[PDB]
Amino acid sequence: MYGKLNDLLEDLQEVLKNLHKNWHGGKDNLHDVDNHLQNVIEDIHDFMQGGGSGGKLQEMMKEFQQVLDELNNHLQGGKHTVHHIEQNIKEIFHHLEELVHR
Repeated sequence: MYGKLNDLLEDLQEVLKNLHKNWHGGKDNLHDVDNHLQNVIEDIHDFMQGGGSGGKLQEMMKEFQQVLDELNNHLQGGKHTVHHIEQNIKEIFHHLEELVHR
């Protein structure tokens, strides 16, 4: 049953696109950061179906948030970006940890 939670996860990954233009410089350095995120989306997507559920969202969660670390720690005068990505991502763990812990 658990799987549609992904529909909410998508926003996060797409929210990063903005982060790239306001994390510090461009996408070049973010590519290595959002890579963690994007790579996590699958770890989470493949999780929704019990491919490591109730256990990966704890250590993997920080993996999607860490992306906003390099970013949030270098808001290159573009808080408005991350603000939208942090409110989304930081609010992602909710619909995330809320799924397995529902």
